[PDB]
Amino acid sequence: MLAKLCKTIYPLADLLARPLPEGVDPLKLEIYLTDEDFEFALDMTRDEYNALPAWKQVNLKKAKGLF
Repeated sequence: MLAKLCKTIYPLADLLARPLPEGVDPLKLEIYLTDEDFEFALDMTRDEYNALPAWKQVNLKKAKGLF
């Protein structure tokens, strides 16, 4: 568990507007959602936004209501 990092995404719904966990950071939701969640939450990818602008990428988050 220490040597390997288990990347687990939190249910977009449960966090998109529901008593979400803690691993889920509010300041930035795009860091805890996989392409699937990313696709339905931001319509982008962790590897897409990862390179795209920080504001433009955010521009979408607000559009969906994540950030």
